[PDB]
Amino acid sequence: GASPTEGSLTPFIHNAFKADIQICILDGEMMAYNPNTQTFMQKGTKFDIKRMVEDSDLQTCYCVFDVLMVNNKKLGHETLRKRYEILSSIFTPIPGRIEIVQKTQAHTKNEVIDALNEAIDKREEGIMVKQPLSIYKPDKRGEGWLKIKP
DNA sequence: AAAACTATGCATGCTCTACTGCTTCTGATCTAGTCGACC
Repeated sequence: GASPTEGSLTPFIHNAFKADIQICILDGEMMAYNPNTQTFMQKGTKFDIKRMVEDSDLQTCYCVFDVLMVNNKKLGHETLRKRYEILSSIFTPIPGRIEIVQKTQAHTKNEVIDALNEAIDKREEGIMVKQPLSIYKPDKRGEGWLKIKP
């Protein structure tokens, strides 16, 4: 949906943005949410989030992890911490339709292994790590973002 | 009493209108495969 009147995810989150924010760019991941369990349907069997069938009870959820512009302010060159803080003041999350990915501060390896073990326990792919001072470099790989899997 | 004209019933041919069977076109359904984009 390109307008609040008609869409599959936008008609519900039109009014989820604080009044001050008028121009806003966000980056995130789109996934499928099962409400009867209140759990995210892991990608794979029984559904594709690209061409979901209307009759299905599953719905679309947007998990945000970055902001690149708010009220004609260019946040590309700022540090990750600042972008996170500004992101916290964009929308009031409304579970099931738009959310912010939680990030935990960690400064030891035991924490990383604990997180990976817990992720495997919750049947997730893995865990990723972000450098607090990393800048957004479009199209580049392995600059401030790292991923870890079993 | 005999001959000529006319009426009516039936035979014959032709043409026109139902009803059954064969062939071909169209529509609806299923099954198999292809393309888009992502991960």
